[PDB]
Amino acid sequence: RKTYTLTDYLKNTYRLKLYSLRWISDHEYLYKQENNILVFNAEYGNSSVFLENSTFDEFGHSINDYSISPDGQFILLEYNYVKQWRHSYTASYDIYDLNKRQLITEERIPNNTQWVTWSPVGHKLAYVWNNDIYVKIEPNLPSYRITWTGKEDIIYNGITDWVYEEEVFSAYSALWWSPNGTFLAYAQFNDTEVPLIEYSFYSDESLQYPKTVRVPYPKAGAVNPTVKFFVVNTDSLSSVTNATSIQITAPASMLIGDHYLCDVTWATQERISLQWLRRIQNYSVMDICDYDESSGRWNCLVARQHIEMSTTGWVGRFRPSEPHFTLDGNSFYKIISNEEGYRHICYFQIDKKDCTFITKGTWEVIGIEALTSDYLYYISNEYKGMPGGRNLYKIQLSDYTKVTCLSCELNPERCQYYSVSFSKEAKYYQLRCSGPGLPLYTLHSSVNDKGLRVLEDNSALDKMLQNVQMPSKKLDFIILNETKFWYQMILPPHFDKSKKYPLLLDVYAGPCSQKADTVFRLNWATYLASTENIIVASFDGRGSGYQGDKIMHAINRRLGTFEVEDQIEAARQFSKMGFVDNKRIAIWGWSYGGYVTSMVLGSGSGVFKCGIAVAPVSRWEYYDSVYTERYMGLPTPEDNLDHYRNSTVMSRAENFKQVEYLLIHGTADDNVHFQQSAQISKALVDVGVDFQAMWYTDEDHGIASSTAHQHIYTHMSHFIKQCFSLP
Amino acid sequence: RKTYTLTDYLKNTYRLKLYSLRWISDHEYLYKQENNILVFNAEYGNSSVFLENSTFDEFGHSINDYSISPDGQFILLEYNYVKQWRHSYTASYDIYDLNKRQLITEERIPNNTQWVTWSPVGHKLAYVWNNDIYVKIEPNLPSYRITWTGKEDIIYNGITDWVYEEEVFSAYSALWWSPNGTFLAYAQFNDTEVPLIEYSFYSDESLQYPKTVRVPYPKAGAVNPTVKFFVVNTDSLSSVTNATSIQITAPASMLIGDHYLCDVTWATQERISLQWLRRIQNYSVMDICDYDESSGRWNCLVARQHIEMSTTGWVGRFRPSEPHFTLDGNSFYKIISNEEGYRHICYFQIDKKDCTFITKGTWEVIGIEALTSDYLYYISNEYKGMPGGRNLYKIQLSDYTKVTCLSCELNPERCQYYSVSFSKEAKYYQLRCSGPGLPLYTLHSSVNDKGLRVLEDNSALDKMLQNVQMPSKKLDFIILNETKFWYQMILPPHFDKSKKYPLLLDVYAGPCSQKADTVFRLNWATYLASTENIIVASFDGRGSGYQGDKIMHAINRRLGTFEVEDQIEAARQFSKMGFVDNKRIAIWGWSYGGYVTSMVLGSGSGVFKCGIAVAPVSRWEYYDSVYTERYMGLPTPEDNLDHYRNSTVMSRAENFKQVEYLLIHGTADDNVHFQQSAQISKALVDVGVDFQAMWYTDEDHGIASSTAHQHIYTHMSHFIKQCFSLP
Amino acid sequence: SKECDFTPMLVGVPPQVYNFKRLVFTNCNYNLTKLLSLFMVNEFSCNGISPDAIARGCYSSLTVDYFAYPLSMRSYIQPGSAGDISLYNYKQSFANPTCRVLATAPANLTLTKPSAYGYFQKCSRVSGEHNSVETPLYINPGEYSICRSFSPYGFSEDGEVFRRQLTQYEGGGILVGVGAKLAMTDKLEMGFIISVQYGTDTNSVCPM
Amino acid sequence: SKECDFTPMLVGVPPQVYNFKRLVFTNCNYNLTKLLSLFMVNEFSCNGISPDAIARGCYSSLTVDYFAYPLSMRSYIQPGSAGDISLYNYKQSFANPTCRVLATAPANLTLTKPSAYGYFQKCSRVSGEHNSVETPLYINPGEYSICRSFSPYGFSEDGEVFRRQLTQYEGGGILVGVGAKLAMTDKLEMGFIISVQYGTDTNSVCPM
Ligand SMILES: *[C@@H]1O[C@H](CO)[C@@H](O[C@@H]2O[C@H](CO)[C@@H](O[C@@H]3O[C@H](CO[C@H]4O[C@H](CO[C@H]5O[C@H](CO)[C@@H](O)[C@H](O)[C@@H]5O)[C@@H](O)[C@H](O)[C@@H]4O)[C@@H](O)[C@H](O[C@H]4O[C@H](CO)[C@@H](O)[C@H](O)[C@@H]4O[C@H]4O[C@H](CO)[C@@H](O)[C@H](O)[C@@H]4O[C@H]4O[C@H](CO)[C@@H](O)[C@H](O)[C@@H]4O)[C@@H]3O)[C@H](O)[C@H]2NC(C)=O)[C@H](O)[C@H]1NC(C)=O
Ligand SMILES: *[C@@H]1O[C@H](CO)[C@@H](O[C@@H]2O[C@H](CO)[C@@H](O[C@@H]3O[C@H](CO[C@H]4O[C@H](CO)[C@@H](O)[C@H](O)[C@@H]4O)[C@@H](O)[C@H](O[C@H]4O[C@H](CO)[C@@H](O)[C@H](O)[C@@H]4O)[C@@H]3O)[C@H](O)[C@H]2NC(C)=O)[C@H](O)[C@H]1NC(C)=O
Ligand SMILES: *[C@@H]1O[C@H](CO)[C@@H](O)[C@H](O)[C@H]1NC(C)=O
Repeated sequence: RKTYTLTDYLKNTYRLKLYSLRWISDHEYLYKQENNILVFNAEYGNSSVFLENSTFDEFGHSINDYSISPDGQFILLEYNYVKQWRHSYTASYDIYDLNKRQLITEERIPNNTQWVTWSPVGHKLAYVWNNDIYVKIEPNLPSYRITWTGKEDIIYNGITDWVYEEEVFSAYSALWWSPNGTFLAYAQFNDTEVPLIEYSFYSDESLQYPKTVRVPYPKAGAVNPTVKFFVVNTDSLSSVTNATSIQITAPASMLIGDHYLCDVTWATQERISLQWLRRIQNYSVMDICDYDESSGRWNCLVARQHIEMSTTGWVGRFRPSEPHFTLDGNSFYKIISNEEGYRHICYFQIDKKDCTFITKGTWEVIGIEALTSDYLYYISNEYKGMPGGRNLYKIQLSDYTKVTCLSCELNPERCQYYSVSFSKEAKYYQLRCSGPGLPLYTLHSSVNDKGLRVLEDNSALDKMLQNVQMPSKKLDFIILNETKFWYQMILPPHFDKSKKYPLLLDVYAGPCSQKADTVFRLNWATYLASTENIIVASFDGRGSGYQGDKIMHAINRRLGTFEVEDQIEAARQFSKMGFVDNKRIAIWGWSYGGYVTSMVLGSGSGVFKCGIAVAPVSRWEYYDSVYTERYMGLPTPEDNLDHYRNSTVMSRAENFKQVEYLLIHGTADDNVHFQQSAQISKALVDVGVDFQAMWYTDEDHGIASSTAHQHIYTHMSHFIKQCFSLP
Repeated sequence: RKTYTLTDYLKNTYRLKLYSLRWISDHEYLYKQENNILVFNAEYGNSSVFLENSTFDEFGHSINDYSISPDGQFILLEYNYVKQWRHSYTASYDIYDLNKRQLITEERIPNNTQWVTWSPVGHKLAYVWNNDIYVKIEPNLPSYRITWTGKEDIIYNGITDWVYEEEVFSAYSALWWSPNGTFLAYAQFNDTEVPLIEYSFYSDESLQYPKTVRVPYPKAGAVNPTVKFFVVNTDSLSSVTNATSIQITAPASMLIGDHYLCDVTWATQERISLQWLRRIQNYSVMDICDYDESSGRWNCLVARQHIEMSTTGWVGRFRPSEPHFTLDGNSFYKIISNEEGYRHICYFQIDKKDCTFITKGTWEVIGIEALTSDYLYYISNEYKGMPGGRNLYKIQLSDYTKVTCLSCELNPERCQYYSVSFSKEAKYYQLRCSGPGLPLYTLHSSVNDKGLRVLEDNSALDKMLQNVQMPSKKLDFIILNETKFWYQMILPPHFDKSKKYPLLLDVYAGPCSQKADTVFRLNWATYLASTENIIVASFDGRGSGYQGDKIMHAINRRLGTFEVEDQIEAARQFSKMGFVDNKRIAIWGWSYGGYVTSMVLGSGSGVFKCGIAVAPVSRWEYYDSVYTERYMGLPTPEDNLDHYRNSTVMSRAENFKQVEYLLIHGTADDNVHFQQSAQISKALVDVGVDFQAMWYTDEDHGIASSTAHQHIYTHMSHFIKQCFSLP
Repeated sequence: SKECDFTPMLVGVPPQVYNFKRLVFTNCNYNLTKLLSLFMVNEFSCNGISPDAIARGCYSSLTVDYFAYPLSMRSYIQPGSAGDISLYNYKQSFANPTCRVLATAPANLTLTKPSAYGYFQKCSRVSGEHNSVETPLYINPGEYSICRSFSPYGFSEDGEVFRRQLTQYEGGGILVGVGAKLAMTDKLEMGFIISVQYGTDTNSVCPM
Repeated sequence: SKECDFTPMLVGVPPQVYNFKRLVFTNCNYNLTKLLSLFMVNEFSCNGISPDAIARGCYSSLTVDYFAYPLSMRSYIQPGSAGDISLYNYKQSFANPTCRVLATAPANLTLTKPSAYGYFQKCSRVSGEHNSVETPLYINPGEYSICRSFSPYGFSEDGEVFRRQLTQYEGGGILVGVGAKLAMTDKLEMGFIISVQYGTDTNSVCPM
């Protein structure tokens, strides 16, 4: 039998199967199959065909994506995709009428459109173009221009700037439709005084002089962009005179300094909830605004503000959680850190200060998934006391002591990590089990939690995987200072615990990270174990989330202190287990893992022979404000500058004389700029440390080009095999 | 006994001694010694002290350099040195009165001065500041501003732009004093439409956002800078109204298109010689201009123009040679390529077309060194038919058949490569023998060519070098197509020709290069031979100069064709000699050598196991116009674009699958931009070629920082020892 | 006898609504018909006196508040209106009989138009342990907003946000203000609030 | 009888020296004292006629060349001068009696000042095997430079370099010209060359 080779990983020879579906009603969903979209009946399973892809054999352009309107009368076709950043992109858009079965050619959506989105019901469109918002009631009718102030790299109406896209919203858009599509709420960003990061872009052979890219990017302590919030009535749009956007201001407890907009959640058709966060991200406020029908403006009452602050660290895991309102919108459920330090569901009232925790324990609620009048459906890591798993529970709202697990013991051997997708009334729900076994997608009916049918079971892969020697995943924990710190181990096939294997520490250690979970993965670690007989291990130390705030907030204002030691201790614990060759222990990481990998190698512990760091942070003053300041504060002498200084990789350059180091970075990295690795190589050379480097031309943070992704993992494999004297 | 280790090379433990002197008259010179300047009597040798360095213990700044005025009344002190490019720099300047022994503090020279130079006689000063020229008659008196048009990166009065500094003049200044200091001739450059190269500069850890450097740089075929020439009368400078600069235009045979100014040589106190070169550098014109005393302007007669063009290639070795006028200025000597294809001295008349070659043979005159009314002193590679040597000859002007070698047989074993420095009337001359033996500096008296005394003989090093196993240098030739192509070999100590050594090919192959000479060198090759037992070899194939135009012009409009093959053939010739292990043959180069090294490795010859290329050219459209176009023409479909395309390293990326490759480049390279190596790594990754890279942060073309120079040669040594399985 | 000097209303740049100016006329005689005829009145709304009779009565003291006000925002100044303008900028006092006059000024009038119209759309005070307590600051009728000190003459742009700390005479805390900027118009639009009183020497201010 | 119409000299922007204009006056009567008195003459230099008498004589045909000329460059236009201006721009013809007038124009004169003064400092023709042969092109007295076609009205800057190929009527080759630009002055400075002739109907052009 063969082994899971690197070529298997890099050429995707053992592919997983998914089952992705859009619930279009409470008892139907859409599923694409052989390019022909099918509409399934959720209850029975009989599925007729919605739309056949041969309709667009006439189109003449390659279609990246489609988006059918909520009413099902139109389909939005996407082409000319051009990726900007992690989430942002531009493309051209054609609307195809499904009823007439004709393409619409009157008043076409412009090219280079930045964002498009249907109304949540019906067929209205809101699209952003040249940083300006346009509303299109009927797809064949003229657009109403909402904003006139959009400006390149300066003013963003309806879309995010770089740091809001990446570190706040995790999305390009700043558009939020009203639940029935009457109001269009949007944010405006103003980067007028935000400094630009500048890096060379070499395009192709033909381009004689390189481009210099310039991106508004606030590094730690710099000038942040400023944000405004507006609401426009899309029903009262007039084509004779320009449309009014009513501004909603932030609470005055936020206007006293720099702040962020972090959440926009509509509660009713006339009520919206906004959350604001101080630039010192340990104090946030929710504003609840009702639409005044008699003045046309929005009233946010001060008695309805809701302050969510933290005393041991930052608010939320990465940001304050979203509220799940009731139907009437007079109360809402929201994940809060309780008095014990664990994140659980609280039941606020819009005009009353306190809330009631409806869950409690030594575990965290990961997210609120669905909310009916009788039941609240949530996902938590409670089962078997394992933070590395996920399971779906529902709680009875008439009696908070009655809770039911819906995924725990469906197949507890194979299935321990679940995500869910409910129908529009939560009448049916699809469970997705990501591990430890092969992924398993199933349908259920909420009224009884009856298991209806199996959707995808990956048995096609299962038969393929029989002929290959797969590695196994050990997930366990160790106790340091009477605290359970979790870890995982990819063990080679036919693992013999009397032998001493080389080990390779796969590290991230970012605040609220979790690299020790139950999920099933085919990746570079599988190659290293199955083919190269290397134990790959990950560890969740101080700073890792989902284990309580005592653990997660342990690194507050002290990045690169505890999680760096804890990964070194994990290596010591593994080496003293016995089946690990302590002569050959390595470490590797990518973004915060690259930072920690370098810090560990510069620690002088003598524990690790060699390490490899891709795109690493080197000094926290080089990274963006929203992320770095969340954990580090400001780099001023009054706040935290002393540790900002005493947390640099460059400070440790002397101690790389003991290790073998490989530094890898992309020359077009918009996020962890090439500057960071450039300064490390400078520092190593000044102290006379030999090392190995590799720049990847025109590559971004997570190297995504096909040829470069293959090249990097090939290069890294040679480095590890050289470092272990492997054949 | 020990070997010449890498640490010996990188820490300069075996230093050479020099003997540098300024002839201040025809029978005296200045020599600094223990920081105290001494004035030697050339004839007798008795040397009193000019100036003791403890005078400036009061100064308070570290003095980079000094420059005593021709009359000896003042010394110019240089400090705050800030290097710009190869030659250019800025610094602050103080004038110290030698007679009063006081520092001058009235009307001080400004800071950030770009160029300063005394008048050739007396104590006038001409200095450039903010791209403007200022003349200072008396060091304690106000400056007269000559030019008002200087502008950063746009207009350069009296100084060169980037490409004129580097590829035309090999100097920063565009100032040329009249022989007795009456007239100040200068060039003006205008980069208004020259494209900018832009690259990131990261400075130090402190700098949060990197600088983007922007340098006017015409790549191949781009918009060239435009040049004007002026003369100003420094005696008639008035402080009430602005001074006049009389322009001298180029001949109309040059104004019909783009051109360059390539030489400025004063003939008399009222006559100046200018040389202009067409942008297609196979046609040049010398203009001879007399100063009109009755109109104040300059008359350049058309009957006095002198056309020097080439039919097989470009004019000159890198540029048309300079003329050496007689005292009356009515005739001049100049190195020309004769009808046979060899460069020899021609004797023109200012108003007669033809010239008379006074030397002829199958060798080239390297340069005209001195010219008296009775003798002309030149240096040539004639002796023993060796292009790799240099020797000083004088020719009798009354009989061109009577020629005398003054350096051939002084010590022909130890000394074969000579340079000379004459006194101001050529009454005494200092010979400097750079190899093959230890350098030897001696004095002589021209009237008899009598050897006066030994100046420096490096016997201090000679005794040191006894205790170390030095390698030997074989210099020989091979015949291909009945043409002698020369080569050299650094052979390890105790070399045994019955053993098969690994070889490392040190390659440049640039047009008119010569890597096979007689010179003595302690460098990385000495380490590789003495310590690592590696034969280092260099070869002079087609395109190499000093061997005739048939060889040098063989690569015209075909860069990367013959010199690439010829270096591969040299490796074959060496491997079939027998004492070379053909399993281990490598190649290494730096600027054109880096280009050729990559081309050789992408040639698929199968001859070289591994190669390393620092700062290499990859596509000739990326390099500057003046150099590239000299050899390649323009990259237009009408001229030469087809070969511009078929000469790229990126084109050969497939064939690096057979070799081990190391690519090294500095991130702040102003000359061979990091772009060039960035495109190679791109090409290699797209074709899936594994290789090794190393970027050097904030480093220029010839890596000159102490820590980086040590780091690179350490890294390269590890690469070669890995490639040879060496211990 | 002295004639009531209505000059200050008619010269230069008139004050913004939140930073209005007032004229107490005591012991003078007036011609109000002349005053109103210099403008072109679009609203003349009187509460507690018939608009006809205010030009005729004899008052112990007549007061007039003047400021620049667009006819665009007429409804926000009507008695008992709910706009930001009555919360934060100006509120009509009805303790004494009063008259509201909204008028457009002609081109051949000696008034200079200010850059644009402005008004405060938020004025609240921040205190508490972590500056957690927001306390909106609404104006009493006929008094001035505390926010007018931030930017008396107008707003450079719409949405200007201001803040400063309040001295211990002002009662601690941090004052926060936001300013709305409305674009200006073709002819200057102005607002007048005329209050009258009766009592001590009721004849002090009589017509002509 | 017709009066010699000296208007074209006095209106608009006068021509540059290398691109001058001329007026042949045949069969008219003239008042030259009036003409010269409109300006302020700084030079009145006559060769072959006394300057007094040229205002009085009767000529078969009187010709006048006018152009803009700075008094700064007076010496370059004197008879037999060696400047670029007599090689490439203008050269006085002495075959007929002539008068040179260099004058400054007053502010209250109807002439418009051109942007600056200009003149050609190089005008030569390039031919040969590799465009190797340069042949300077000097003007015959009273004729026009071939370079004037390059830029008739002046020069944008100093040192302007021009080139074009000459049609086979012009005799092949490449024409090359360089232009010097001299900064303009406080009052317009002008140049007049007045030539006269005698012969066929000597009375055609007589004074008033
Ligand atoms: C360093 O190097 C730099 C680059 O090499 C040098 O920069 C160049 O300098 C030259 C002049 O020395 C400039 O040429 C002139 O440009 C004038 C306007 O250019 C502007 O616009 C440019 C855009 O490019 C196009 O657009 C203009 C439209 O306005 C167009 O005309 C032009 O040709 C071009 O196609 C823009 O890039 C520039 O930055 C400028 O802002 C242009 O008007 C000039 O034409 C003049 O001059 C020439 C010769 O002198 C004549 O043949 C023309 O007919 C025209 O002449 C008229 O104007 C002159 C005043 O400028 C007068 O002398 C004349 O009397 C005449 O006026 C009469 O004539 C009219 C008919 O033409 C009549 O109708 C009127 O009634 C008037 O009475 C000329 O092309 C370059 O543009 C400039 N390039 C750059 C990039 O800057 C720089 O000089 C060097 N510096 C140093 C210190 O060495
Ligand atoms: C560096 O080299 C330059 C030349 O490149 C020398 O400069 C010339 O120096 C000579 C001195 O030998 C000067 O010539 C002399 O000029 C005298 C007149 O001076 C002024 O004349 C008029 C005023 O009417 C001005 O226009 C003019 O510019 C001068 O300012 C003459 O009287 C001299 O001529 C005498 O001798 C000749 C024979 O030799 C006779 O035929 C005459 O009739 C007369 O008797 C003499 O010609 C010359 O003007 C300078 N020219 C320039 C351009 O500088 C420097 O002297 C030299 N310096 C050093 C230190 O070496
Ligand atoms: C020109 O104007 C001046 C006043 O500036 C006047 O004295 C003179 O007479 C006028 N001459 C002509 C011809 O208008």
